[PDB]
Amino acid sequence: IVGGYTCGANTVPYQVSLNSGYHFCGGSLINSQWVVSAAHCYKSGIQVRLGEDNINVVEGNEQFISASKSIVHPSYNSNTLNNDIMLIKLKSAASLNSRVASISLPTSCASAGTQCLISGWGNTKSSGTSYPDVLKCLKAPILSDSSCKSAYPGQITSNMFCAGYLEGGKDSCQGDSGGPVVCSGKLQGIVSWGSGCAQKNKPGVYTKVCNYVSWIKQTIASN
Amino acid sequence: ISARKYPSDWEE
Ligand SMILES: [Ca+2]
Repeated sequence: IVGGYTCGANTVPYQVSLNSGYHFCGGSLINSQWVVSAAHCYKSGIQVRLGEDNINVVEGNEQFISASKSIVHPSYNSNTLNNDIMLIKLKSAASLNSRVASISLPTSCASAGTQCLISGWGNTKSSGTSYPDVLKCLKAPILSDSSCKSAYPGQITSNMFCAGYLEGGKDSCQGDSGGPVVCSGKLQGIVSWGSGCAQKNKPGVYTKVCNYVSWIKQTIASN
Repeated sequence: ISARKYPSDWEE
């Protein structure tokens, strides 16, 4: 997260870290056994780390649980990042408490101008690299479809939206992928892609979670 | 296209 703030320990209790000997993507806990992340974050043998703030220090509220299953959207395309969504099943159910909690799925799609909370442990610089120990947060609005398409001609599908600030300085970045975009208490987006980070006229692009609610529920039911 | 995995999508 570039241009954000320190969230505060366990203030985003649905945020998870996907770890392979190091943090590489975020995710969102949607029930005690399932996490939503980005398809491009897929790798075998992931450890999900819940209840984190400082990802480099044991502070007492962590739960580390192996992924037992990974379900990438059947129509994911790595070339275009269309359908950039994955479901992860935990090997054992997380113990839900004040620091480890599920985020609700949408009942309808969000609109342009709605303020959302984007969070993660990704890069805090747009030039060079500076990675935080503690969770960072950013308030950002959803952009109009037309502004999103103008920013990224030919690359925005109906399963994506743009959020952020066209003047630059505030955005998600490498290491935030898979993490949440929450609007009015609903998980509306997944961090996906962008040109650079926090660059003028190049907002963040996010998977449009509302398109996938029936697929998510069907997948949880059958796995 | 530039995905936002760490350290990068290509660096895997
Ligand atoms: Ca920790």
